[PDB]
Amino acid sequence: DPGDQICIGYHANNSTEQVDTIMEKNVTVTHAQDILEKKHNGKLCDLDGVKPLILRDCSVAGWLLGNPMCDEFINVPEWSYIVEKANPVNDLCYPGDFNDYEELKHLLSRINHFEKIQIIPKSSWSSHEASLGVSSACPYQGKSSFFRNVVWLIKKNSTYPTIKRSYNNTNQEDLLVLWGIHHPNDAAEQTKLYQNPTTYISVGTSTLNQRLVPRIATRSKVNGQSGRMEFFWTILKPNDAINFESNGNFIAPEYAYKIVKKGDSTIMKSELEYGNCNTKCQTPMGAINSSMPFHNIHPLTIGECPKYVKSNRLVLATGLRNSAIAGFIEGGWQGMVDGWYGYHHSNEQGSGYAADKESTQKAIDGVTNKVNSIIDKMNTQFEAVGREFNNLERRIENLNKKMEDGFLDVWTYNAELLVLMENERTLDFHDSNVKNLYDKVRLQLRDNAKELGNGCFEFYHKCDNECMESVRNGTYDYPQYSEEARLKREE
Amino acid sequence: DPGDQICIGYHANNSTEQVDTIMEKNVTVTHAQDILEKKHNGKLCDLDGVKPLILRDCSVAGWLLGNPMCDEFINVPEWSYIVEKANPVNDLCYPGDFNDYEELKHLLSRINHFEKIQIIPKSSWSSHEASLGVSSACPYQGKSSFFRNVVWLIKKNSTYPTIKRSYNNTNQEDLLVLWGIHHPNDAAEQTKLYQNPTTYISVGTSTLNQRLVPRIATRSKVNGQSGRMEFFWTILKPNDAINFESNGNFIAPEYAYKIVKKGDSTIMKSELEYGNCNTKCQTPMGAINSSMPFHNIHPLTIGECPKYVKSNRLVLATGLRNSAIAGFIEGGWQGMVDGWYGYHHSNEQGSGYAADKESTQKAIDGVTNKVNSIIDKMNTQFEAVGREFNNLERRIENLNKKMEDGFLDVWTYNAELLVLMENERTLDFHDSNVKNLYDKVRLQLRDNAKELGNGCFEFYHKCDNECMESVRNGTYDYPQYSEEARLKREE
Amino acid sequence: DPGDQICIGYHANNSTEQVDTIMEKNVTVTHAQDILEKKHNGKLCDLDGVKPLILRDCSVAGWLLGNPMCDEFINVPEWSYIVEKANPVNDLCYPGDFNDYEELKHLLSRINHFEKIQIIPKSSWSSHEASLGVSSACPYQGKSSFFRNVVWLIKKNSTYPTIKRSYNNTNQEDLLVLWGIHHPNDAAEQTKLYQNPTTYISVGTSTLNQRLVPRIATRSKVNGQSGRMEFFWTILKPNDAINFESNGNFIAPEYAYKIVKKGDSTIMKSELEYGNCNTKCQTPMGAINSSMPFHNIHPLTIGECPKYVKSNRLVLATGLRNSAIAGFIEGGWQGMVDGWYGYHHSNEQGSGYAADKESTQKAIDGVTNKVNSIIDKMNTQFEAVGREFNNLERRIENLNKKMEDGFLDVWTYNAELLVLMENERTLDFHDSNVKNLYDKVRLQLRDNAKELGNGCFEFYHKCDNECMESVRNGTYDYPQYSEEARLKREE
Ligand SMILES: *[C@@H]1O[C@H](CO)[C@@H](O)[C@H](O)[C@H]1NC(C)=O
Ligand SMILES: *[C@@H]1O[C@H](CO)[C@@H](O)[C@H](O)[C@H]1NC(C)=O
Ligand SMILES: *[C@@H]1O[C@H](CO)[C@@H](O)[C@H](O)[C@H]1NC(C)=O
Ligand SMILES: *[C@@H]1O[C@H](CO)[C@@H](O)[C@H](O)[C@H]1NC(C)=O
Ligand SMILES: *[C@@H]1O[C@H](CO)[C@@H](O)[C@H](O)[C@H]1NC(C)=O
Ligand SMILES: *[C@@H]1O[C@H](CO)[C@@H](O)[C@H](O)[C@H]1NC(C)=O
Ligand SMILES: *[C@@H]1O[C@H](CO)[C@@H](O)[C@H](O)[C@H]1NC(C)=O
Ligand SMILES: *[C@@H]1O[C@H](CO)[C@@H](O)[C@H](O)[C@H]1NC(C)=O
Ligand SMILES: *[C@@H]1O[C@H](CO)[C@@H](O)[C@H](O)[C@H]1NC(C)=O
Ligand SMILES: *[C@@H]1O[C@H](CO)[C@@H](O)[C@H](O)[C@H]1NC(C)=O
Ligand SMILES: *[C@@H]1O[C@H](CO)[C@@H](O)[C@H](O)[C@H]1NC(C)=O
Ligand SMILES: *[C@@H]1O[C@H](CO)[C@@H](O)[C@H](O)[C@H]1NC(C)=O
Repeated sequence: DPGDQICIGYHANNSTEQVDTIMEKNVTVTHAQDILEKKHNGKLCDLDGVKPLILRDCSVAGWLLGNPMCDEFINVPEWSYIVEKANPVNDLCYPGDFNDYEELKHLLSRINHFEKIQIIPKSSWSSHEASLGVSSACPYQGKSSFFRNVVWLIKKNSTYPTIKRSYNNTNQEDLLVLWGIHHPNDAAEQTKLYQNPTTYISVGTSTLNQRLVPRIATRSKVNGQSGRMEFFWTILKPNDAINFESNGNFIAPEYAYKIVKKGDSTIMKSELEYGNCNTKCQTPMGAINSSMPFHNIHPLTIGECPKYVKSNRLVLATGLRNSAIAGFIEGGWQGMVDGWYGYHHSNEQGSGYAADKESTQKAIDGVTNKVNSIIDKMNTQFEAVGREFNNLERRIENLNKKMEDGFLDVWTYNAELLVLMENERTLDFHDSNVKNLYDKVRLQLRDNAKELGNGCFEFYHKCDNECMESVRNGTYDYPQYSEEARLKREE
Repeated sequence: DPGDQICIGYHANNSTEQVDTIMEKNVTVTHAQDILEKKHNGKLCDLDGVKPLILRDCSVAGWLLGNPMCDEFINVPEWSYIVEKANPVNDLCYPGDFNDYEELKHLLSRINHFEKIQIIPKSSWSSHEASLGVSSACPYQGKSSFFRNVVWLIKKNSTYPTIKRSYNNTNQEDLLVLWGIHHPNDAAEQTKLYQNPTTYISVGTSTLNQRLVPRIATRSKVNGQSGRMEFFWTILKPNDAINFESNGNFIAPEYAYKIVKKGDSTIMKSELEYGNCNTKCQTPMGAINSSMPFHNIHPLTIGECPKYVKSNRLVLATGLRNSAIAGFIEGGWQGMVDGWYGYHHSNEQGSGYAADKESTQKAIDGVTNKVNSIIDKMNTQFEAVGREFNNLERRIENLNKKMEDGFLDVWTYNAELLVLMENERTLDFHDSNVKNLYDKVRLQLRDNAKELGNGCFEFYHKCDNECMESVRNGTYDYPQYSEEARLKREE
Repeated sequence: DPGDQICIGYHANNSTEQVDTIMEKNVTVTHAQDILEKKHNGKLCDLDGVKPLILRDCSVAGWLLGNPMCDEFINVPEWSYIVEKANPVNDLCYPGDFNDYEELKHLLSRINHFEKIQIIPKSSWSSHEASLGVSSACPYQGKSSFFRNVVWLIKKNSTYPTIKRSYNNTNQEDLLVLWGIHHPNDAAEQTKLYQNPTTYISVGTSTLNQRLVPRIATRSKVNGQSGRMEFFWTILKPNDAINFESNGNFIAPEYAYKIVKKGDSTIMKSELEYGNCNTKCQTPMGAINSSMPFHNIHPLTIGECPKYVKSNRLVLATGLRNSAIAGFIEGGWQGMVDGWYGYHHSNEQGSGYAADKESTQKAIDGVTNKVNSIIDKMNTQFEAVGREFNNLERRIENLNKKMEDGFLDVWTYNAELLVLMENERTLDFHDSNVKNLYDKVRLQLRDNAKELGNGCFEFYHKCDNECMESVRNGTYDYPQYSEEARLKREE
């Protein structure tokens, strides 16, 4: 009238955070953690502390050959990736084609050292015209002009003597060398420009064995020209020489490029500002600080990135199902201001709440380990995802699409089910911890107290604050009170 | 003598449906659901409401050029995919080669609009022979003939003047244009056919810059010809012109094809009848209504398909382990005609079975949610799987095989373990629900009744049908009977 | 004083074997099994009972053409894969190129039958020089020499008549035929060697339609030659003929190769000894007997292999958490020398340990089934992983890298979490089995004994060894002792 009491119960709070499990939707929970990265900085950034190469309105081709309308950032000796606009304004001012263009973009995606040099001075042309090779297709300061890295040689007096030029690569580094051939409209143009009606370009290294022959066709005007310019490149290994021989139609090197190459990346299509940030993952829509194992921003990423996933939310339960003084069978305790599982007692020293420190620590460590495993076990490797295939490589681009789509389907499904399965395991862990605590107490107390059916025991003997602590400590001395208990019990 | 009784127990039935778990094989279960699609309709069907293109005995090449032995369905202005036989009877009647053939099949796999038109009338050949270009390799109505979409021009009198033809594309749509070159056997044939011993074909668009030259070799007879015909194509963008120039050996366009292209598919190898069905997934062996997330019919599918898996059965447990009146510790109740978990009682108003409505609904919703998650979380995207690589692309076909084989191994393993893990979780859920119901009752009754050890409680007081309902309702009033209970108990 | 007693408890031993779970690191456990293969035999071995082709210091090209410095194992009529060193010493002694080289290596990776034969005797050259075609680039026994499978024809007197040779393939098998063209340095060399200044090679089959033309360029010396030799191949189907015609610059077949092809493999880069072993999985670092579903040795494998994974350990718990006489609530029993779960009893016939045979068998079968599922459900297919793409195929090699890296990330993550999740399920199964055994006993004994709170019951009646067995058997007769129990109880 009335006896001393101890109750088992769990934490509750005012949280509205919701989570899904394999079996229940929209379960309200004490605390939750999102493992899906959804936030980008809306900028292009250095990658592992190396600037990109941003081509505002130029193609790689335009930029390499010196399309004179390409007003770009000139000096820039290394880069981690390249940014082009989808359809750049300035490409090949004089219409034509670039041989093995996509393989060269890929080779240039990421460069350790890049230094333009002069291999063949424009002034070294004594027996040909080095300053007439100019077109209204390639305008400079209003006047007709041409690509600035490469010379369109014309006949002098009425003569085009055979050209022979060797360049020996006396640098420490590989050289990227560029040249071209002119395909004219007809035999009149051919001889008006080069005198000789039948011409060739021959090029040789230790590797290269090339003979080019001009092609006449009747072609549509592009930039008001029916002619075409076709461009070619090689890498001249550090102790080799390249030997040019031509009769006509030769678009000669002036400037070449020293390059040092240490692994690849790709070409990103984006309209964004550079932003002086560093990052380990870049996206066409912005960079990411990538602690999380999953993201949903954009597929075409470069760096060490979370796995890309078709998903709005991946939320893990970390806390509990959120819902005298009755115990656990009736719901949670707002009064349990601290701890996850514990007690409410009432004796003659008064009443209150006490956390089970041991079982609460066990559980917080467990849930923290669960979240850290799901994050830390993720293998995260460098990759560069772009669209590097032209419109006669559609079968290979389709091969690339099945693979990308395949990994998206696998990661999306596996992340969704992983969250649903582990959410259900977590909520069931909390049920199992509460029920184990009740049994911890039931087994210590035996007949020295009575189960009230609501999560509480009423004692058959005076249990002061020290007896209470022994119960919470698992050190309750049953023999020391069996006598007193038995007397009140028999009655 | 004898006291009133309440028992906890679970549903049983006459089911022989078997399931596997991570720990036990061949467990008999109340109800189960297969998540592996195994049934096809044995037909080729429209795809998302668009007919295929079925080529009964023709190759794409034969069909485009008009091999005169190709007796196909003529009128057909759009299609979703193409069906060829493995080795079609009718290919190139006059032996030769088709330039970039596989890339063109891929481009034609799926077409929004397809309308043949005349660009160069057969009658517009005033100074050459338009009706002699005919071969016993290409038989029509018993008489010697040729491809019907393309003209084999021959010399007239003893003369082959230079041809110049422009066609300006004055249509709204892209044009697919086709032409060829004849490689003859020797210099006699060359001049017997074209008069001029040294010939070329030149072709120009805004894109194209082609010069073809015939090649003599000594070649084996094929369809009784040692000559070869080599074929070429381009897409003429809507405001461009194509310009032909030839000296000899020219196989001229007559008919070209207006095309509109909105995304790709592939070419399916199959021997099946069309069947007037629609579908969202087609297979070389039949279509599929694809609610399920997995199938085992065939890898080479087109559409939004289940994931392909090497597996005979993926069966999920949805029901229970299948096995006075004793309770749960002795097995299931055939008499529990309705509900999953519940009660059997006997008092002076009589005996019978009653379902625990609340815990049964909880569990049915849970299991239904589990099955719906495993199905609905599957990301399902359009894909087209074929064999599009020729016998000098074996390295790329091997790349495609590692990828396909890789996704099969991942999905097969993950589906098998997913079913085994969740089956074990489901059966353990049922054990946990039954044991919780027993404890729900044990905790309400306390000492007003005695545990019989078999899943039953014998009451120490008269419990009429209304007292019984309060127990099942969780509203049992212990104080209202503790008096009566205590008297029968002490004795 | 004192009463008979029965206790529930579990196996313990001196094991230090550690395991991780999703929630706890470094848990000590009774027994564990590694599912990660980490051991190789450091040798190259037959594959499914077929020898490899080991090229000690030769390239495939060198080996096919007969580079005279290639001192290899000569006779070898079938192989399962090819081994090259990274950069072989002996390649093309006379510098040049091999047309479609990588596709030919791939075709030759695995061969059912390989027999060299003579198609064109060196002696059958009556009107040309068959023994002058020799170079100081291609040294034999100190003297100048050449490739031994192929003849470098030179002019005789001062004449190079047109060559015409047919070879009809009168064998049962496909023929691999090899030829070349010589690109000389200048027009002097051209006529010094072949007399005729303007030359060609023409080659025809039912398939092939080739015309080769030599190319002059000014080229760097390689092996002290500025000339280049370019090589070509076809497969001559069993009833076809190949027809050669040349004017000059012809490197003629002498020997060709009968081949039978039944599926592909690849080319392995390795420095290892052959070792007379068989195997179903080979690695650049050694073979594997591949019972396990995962390995961490090397990615570039050939055969039916475990999945490659970035991981040091994948260890599964198979045993238990490892830790009067008190029962389970206080820890495990070293004395439980046999069985997993069971009993300790003490009556007047004496004390000791007894295994619960039924529940121990249930659990051992369960854990054995778990381990066997995780291993046996793995789909294991033939695959051949190499680096088959040249330095103008970098985009495709990058496509191959994303795919390989993608499957490594998926398998590594999924294996790690699979072990952590199932470890946690296994340890929780053991807790659940022990607690169920205690309740099995509590429910049989009811008030005929008292819970001591430590995992033990003290009986209220004499329980001899036969009464004890009925408890362990689940056949304990409560009525047969309720009388005796009640007397000692009331007191
Ligand atoms: C879950 O909650 C959201 C509201 O935030 C609601 O739109 C949704 O319909 C709820 N229920 C289910 C079953 O998804
Ligand atoms: C071209 O250059 C000068 C005339 O300015 C003359 O000496 C030379 O021979 C000229 N050649 C011809 C053939 O007109
Ligand atoms: C084709 O005709 C159109 C309309 O007459 C004209 O504008 C266009 O320039 C022509 N195309 C070419 C390249 O001549
Ligand atoms: C537990 O509680 C009792 C009573 O307060 C105290 O005397 C004892 O120091 C504690 N024992 C342990 C092992 O913490
Ligand atoms: C399971 O059941 C089938 C009979 O339907 C039988 O073939 C099989 O051997 C059984 N047992 C096991 C262990 O697979
Ligand atoms: C071919 O056509 C007619 C004869 O039918 C004649 O006028 C023409 O000049 C002929 N040409 C030759 C060179 O025979
Ligand atoms: C090769 O010889 C066979 C058998 O004599 C013959 O039937 C075949 O026609 C020949 N092949 C060619 C293309 O000449
Ligand atoms: C439960 O059962 C009792 C007894 O039949 C009934 O009076 C009461 O209406 C029910 N209570 C609830 C909350 O359903
Ligand atoms: C686990 O055990 C190893 C010693 O074998 C130790 O290096 C490691 O730090 C331990 N703890 C954790 C948290 O990894
Ligand atoms: C080459 O061979 C012999 C001389 O040994 C001679 O009969 C033949 O005509 C020679 N040809 C020439 C043109 O010198
Ligand atoms: C280039 O010059 C270097 C150094 O003078 C020389 O050794 C080398 O042979 C030259 N290369 C060629 C191929 O001439
Ligand atoms: C179990 O134990 C009792 C007592 O030893 C024995 O008589 C009986 O044969 C056993 N019963 C069964 C079903 O094994």
